Amino acid sequence: ATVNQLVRKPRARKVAKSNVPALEACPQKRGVCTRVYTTTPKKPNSALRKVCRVRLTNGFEVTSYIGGEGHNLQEHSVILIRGGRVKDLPGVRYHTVRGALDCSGVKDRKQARSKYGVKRPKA
Amino acid sequence: KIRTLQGRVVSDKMEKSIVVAIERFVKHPIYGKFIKRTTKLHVHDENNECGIGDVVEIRECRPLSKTKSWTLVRVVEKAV
Amino acid sequence: ELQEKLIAVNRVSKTVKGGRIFSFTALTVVGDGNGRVGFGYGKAREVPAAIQKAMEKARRNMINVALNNGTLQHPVKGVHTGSRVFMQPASEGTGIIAGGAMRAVLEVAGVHNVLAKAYGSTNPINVVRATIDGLENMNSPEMVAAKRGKSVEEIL
Amino acid sequence: ARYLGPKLKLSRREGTDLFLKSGVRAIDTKCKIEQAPGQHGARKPRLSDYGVQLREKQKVRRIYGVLERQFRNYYKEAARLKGNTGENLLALLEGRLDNVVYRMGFGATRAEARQLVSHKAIMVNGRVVNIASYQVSPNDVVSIREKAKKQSRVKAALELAEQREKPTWLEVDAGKMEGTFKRKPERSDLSADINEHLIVELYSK
Amino acid sequence: SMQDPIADMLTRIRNGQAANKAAVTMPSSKLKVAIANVLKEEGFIEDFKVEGDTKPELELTLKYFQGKAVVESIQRVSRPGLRIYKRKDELPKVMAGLGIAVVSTSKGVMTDRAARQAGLGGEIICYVA
Amino acid sequence: MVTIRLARHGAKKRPFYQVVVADSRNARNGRFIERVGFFNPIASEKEEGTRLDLDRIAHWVGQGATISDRVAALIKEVNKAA
RNA sequence: UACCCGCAGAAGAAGCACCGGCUAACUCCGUGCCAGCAGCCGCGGUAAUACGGAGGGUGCAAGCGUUAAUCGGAAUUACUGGGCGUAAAGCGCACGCAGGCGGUUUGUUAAGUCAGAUGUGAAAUCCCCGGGCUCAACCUGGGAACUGCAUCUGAUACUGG
RNA sequence: UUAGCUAGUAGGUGGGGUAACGGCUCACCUAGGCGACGAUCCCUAGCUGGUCUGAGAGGAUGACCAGCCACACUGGAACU
Ligand SMILES: [Mg+2]
Ligand SMILES: [Mg+2]
Ligand SMILES: [Mg+2]
Ligand SMILES: [Mg+2]
Ligand SMILES: [Mg+2]
Ligand SMILES: [Mg+2]
Ligand SMILES: [Mg+2]
Ligand SMILES: [Mg+2]
Ligand SMILES: [Mg+2]
Ligand SMILES: [Mg+2]
Ligand SMILES: [Mg+2]
Ligand SMILES: [Mg+2]
Ligand SMILES: [Mg+2]
Ligand SMILES: [Mg+2]
Ligand SMILES: [Mg+2]
Ligand SMILES: [Mg+2]
Ligand SMILES: [Mg+2]
Ligand SMILES: [Mg+2]
Ligand SMILES: [Mg+2]
Ligand SMILES: [Mg+2]
Ligand SMILES: [Mg+2]
Ligand SMILES: [Mg+2]
Ligand SMILES: [Mg+2]
Ligand SMILES: [Mg+2]
Repeated sequence: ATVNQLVRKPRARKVAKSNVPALEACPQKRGVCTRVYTTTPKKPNSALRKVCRVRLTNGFEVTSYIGGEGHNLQEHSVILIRGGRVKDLPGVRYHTVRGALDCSGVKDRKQARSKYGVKRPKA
Repeated sequence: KIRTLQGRVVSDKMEKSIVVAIERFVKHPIYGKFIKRTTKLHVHDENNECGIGDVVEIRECRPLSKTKSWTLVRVVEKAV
Repeated sequence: ELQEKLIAVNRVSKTVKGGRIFSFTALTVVGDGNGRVGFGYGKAREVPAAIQKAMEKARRNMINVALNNGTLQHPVKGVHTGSRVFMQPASEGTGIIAGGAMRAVLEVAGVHNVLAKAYGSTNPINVVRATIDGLENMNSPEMVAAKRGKSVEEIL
Repeated sequence: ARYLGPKLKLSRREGTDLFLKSGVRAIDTKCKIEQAPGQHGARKPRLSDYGVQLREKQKVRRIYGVLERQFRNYYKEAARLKGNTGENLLALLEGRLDNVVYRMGFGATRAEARQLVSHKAIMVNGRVVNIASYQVSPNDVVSIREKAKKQSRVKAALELAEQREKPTWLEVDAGKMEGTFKRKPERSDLSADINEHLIVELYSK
Repeated sequence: SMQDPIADMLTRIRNGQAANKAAVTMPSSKLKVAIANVLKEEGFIEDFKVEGDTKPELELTLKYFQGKAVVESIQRVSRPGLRIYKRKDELPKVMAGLGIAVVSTSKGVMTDRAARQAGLGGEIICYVA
Repeated sequence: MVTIRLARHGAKKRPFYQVVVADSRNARNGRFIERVGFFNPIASEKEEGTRLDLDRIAHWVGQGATISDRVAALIKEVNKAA
C-alpha cells in the first residue's frame, strides 16, 4: 500500500473470463446438432430438460438447452445458439434460438412470442 | 545560452568516448511521487581527458557515430 | 407539522423450546422540514406497534442541524460501525442525490439539495446514525467565527 | 409516436385531473376520477419511492404529451443550462408551441393545439410552423392563419380560456386570434403540485 | 526515527486538544514558529512562545471554546514520503472556506486565501479545520 | 505546388467551403496549412457568406501560392462590395 | 428537387416486452416436482399473483426484446479512495548493499517548486455565446479549452545540492 | 514459470560511399557495449487526434472524419 511499493509493483486488475467462450465474442453461432437428448436436473428440481449436443462452426462441441414445449430437433439439424446458461443443468451454457434455420417456433404459443419465434396470430 | 546537461561519468574505457549518467528527477504520473530516472548517453570526448566518477557537462551535436551524438563542453569535479 | 417516514421494517426471530418466535422491527425518522431531525427504532410482535414505538422515540431525541438555505454548509463525513458516509452541499434544485435511508432522513431534515454517497455497509440503522452524526457535527460560519474569535466576514 | 388511447385512464392512474379534456363537462361526471383503472382499481397499494418518481414523471409527460426519449433530452438540456434544472425543464415544456396555443386558448386541449400545428394553422412571426415542439422564444408573436381563423373550435377554445385562469407571461388578442409570448414563465406562475425534484432524482441515478 | 517534526507538532496539538491540555510544548523551529504565527493569527491558538537559547522549546497555549476544542480537525498533507505542490488555481478550500490550508510560498508561509490574493502557490503543509 | 482553394465541409445538398492554403497534391478536405476563411453559397440575408483574410492571402501569394478560380472570384466580389 | 398551392375524405398507417421480490404493474382457468420458467433469490408435489392461456394493467413505442461486448455501479487492485489480533493477509528472526526517508542553524545555489512572458500543442471533436436549415438531429462563426513540453525572465518559504 | 545479450558487436584512425551525418561500408587498432530504471526471448498489436463510460481521477478502445506509418499474389532486387 506504500506508494513506493506501488511504483515497484502496481495494482493489477482481475482479467474476467467469459462464461460463453465458444461464441468467441459473437452473439450467435451456427451449429449442427449431434445428439438430441434429455437430462435430469439438480436435486431440488425434477424434470427432463431437452438439450442437444452441437458441433459448432468454429469447431467446438457444446451442449445447448432447447426452450419451450416441443421441438422438431433431430440429429444433423442446423441450429443457431445464442448464449445464456441454464442454472439447473451442469455444463449447459447456451440457449437455442427457437425459429432459426431448422428449429421451429413453439406450437400454439401466444405470449412472449418473439422469444420463441412465433408469428402474430391473425384474428 | 546553448542547452546543456550534466552528469556523472559511468565509464571511459572506449577511446574518444565516455558514458554519462544523467539523473533526471520526475514526478510519477499517477501517484505523485517524485522518482529519480537515469539516462545513459554515449558522449564523445577528445583526448580521453575524463575519468570515472567525474562530473561533466555536455551538449548535443551532429551524430559522430552510431550511438554517439553528444560532446562535452567542460568538466566539473574532475578528481575521485 | 413533523413529517414522519419509516425507512425499513424487518422480521427477526428468537428460538425457544417451542420453536421460533418472530418479531418485527421498525426504523423511523422524523423531522420538521428544518434542522430538527430524530430517529427511532422500535420492536414488537406487530408492525403497527413497532412503528408507533419508533415514532414515539423519534419525536423525542431530536437533533438540531444548522442548515444553509436549503442545503449543507461544507462537505461532511459520518461513520457508524459499518458505514462511512460522504455528503456534500450542492447547487439549487439539483435534488437529493442520496441512497436509501439517507434520502428519508434528509427529506425530513428539510434539506433539498445534496450530493451524498454511502460507502461500506448500507445497513439502514448504521447509515442513518452516520448521517445524523455528520449533520450534527457540521458547523456554521457563525459557530466557527465565535470559536476562532473572528467575524464571519474575516472567515469568508 | 403519440398516445392515442383513453385519456381519463391516465388521469385516473395519476389520481388527479390532467386537463386532458376540454373541461366543459365535469370530470367527475365523465369518469371515476378517484379510482384507478382496471379490475384491481379500488385498491391503493403502498407506493414506493420509485413509484412516486415514476408517477410524477408520467404525470408531467401525460400532461404535455411528450414521449420518453424527448423528455430525456429535455432533462439533458435543463441540466446543461444554468440554474435550476427543474425550472428550466418546465420552462422548456412551457416553451413548446402546442402549449402556447393551449395557454392562449386557441385549442381546447393540448392535443387539439397539436393538431392545429400539424395541420398548418399556425403562423409564428409571420412564418408557418408545423411542429408541435417548436420552442417559442420571448417576444414572439403567434397567430391563427386566415383559413382556419373561421373555425368554430377556435373561439370555443377562447371561451374556455376565459373560464380558465389567464397566464401572466403571455399577451393574447382574441379578436385577431393571435398572441405574444412575452417572456419565459417563472416557477411561481405555474402549478405547485408538480414536484420537479422527483424527476431530477429520477434522471440522476 | 523523527523523520517529520511538522506532523509531530500537529499530533501534539491534536492530542493536547483531545486531552484537554492547556498548553503544549515541543522543540522549536523556524517553520514551527511560522506555523504557530499563522494559527494564532487565524484564531486557533491563543499564543505561542519560544524559550531557551541553545535548544529552544516552543510552547503553545491551546484554545477551548464552550468547553470543547477549537481545532476540530488537523491533518498533514505534504509528507516526506510524498510532497504536495499546488498552483494558485488549484489551491484547496478546507471546509468550503471555513478551514484553512497552510501553504509555504516563496514569499513565506501563509494561508491559502492569502496565497490566492498574492497570486502564487506553493507547498501544502496542512489542512486545519 | 502550394495553392489556395476551397474545401467542402458541409451537409448534403448544403455545402460550405473553407478557404484554405494547401499543397496541391493533398486531398481536397485533407491536409492543409492555414485556413484563411470561408464561403457559404446558401448564405441568407443578414449573414456573412464570404470571409477572407486578404492579408494572409497576399502573404501566400507573395510566397508564390496560386489561387483557384472561385477564390479569385470571391476576392473580386469582396473587392467590389468593399 | 426543396418549397408552395389545390383536390377528396378519418380515409391509407401500432406493435413489443413485462406484471413473486429486486422492479412500475393482479385476478381467473388449465396444470400437477409433469409440462415447463429462470438475471439472482428461487417457482411447480390439486386452490401456482413465479408454468401455459385469458381478461385487466404497467413500461416503451416504429420500434420492442434477447444475445454478445465495454465502462459503471465495484471503495471488489482502493492515486484520489481499502486493508493485514481472531474474517484472506506481518516473511521464523536478524544484519545489511542498492534504494526510499532524514534532526537543527547560518550562508550560497536555484535543480525541484511557484509566478509571468514567448513559441508550440494541426483542423475537426468536447464546452460557452451566437447564426442557418419550418424545429431538432445536422451545419456553422467566434471563443474558451487542449490540464503538456521547451526557452527566457523572476521569486527563495519548503525540498534538494 | 524469459537473466544474461552482443564480434560490425562498441568505439577510434584512415579509405570508400550517400543529397546529407554516421559501421553505411571496408581495412587496421582497441576491448568494449547493453542489462534489475528489466537487456534478450516469447505472446499480442498499426499509432494519434480522439470515441465510449465515469462526479472525477481513472478504465476500455482506435469503426466512420483527419494526421503519420506500413503493404499491393508471396519472396527478392534494381531501373527510370
Ligand atoms: Mg459489504
Ligand atoms: Mg422516434
Ligand atoms: Mg442545469
Ligand atoms: Mg411493485
Ligand atoms: Mg391453479
Ligand atoms: Mg417475474
Ligand atoms: Mg466492475
Ligand atoms: Mg474501480
Ligand atoms: Mg477490505
Ligand atoms: Mg481460521
Ligand atoms: Mg486468518
Ligand atoms: Mg513475527
Ligand atoms: Mg531537513
Ligand atoms: Mg527551478
Ligand atoms: Mg513554470
Ligand atoms: Mg485542436
Ligand atoms: Mg436557430
Ligand atoms: Mg537548504
Ligand atoms: Mg535552499
Ligand atoms: Mg571520406
Ligand atoms: Mg569512414
Ligand atoms: Mg496484426
Ligand atoms: Mg468510480
Ligand atoms: Mg511484392
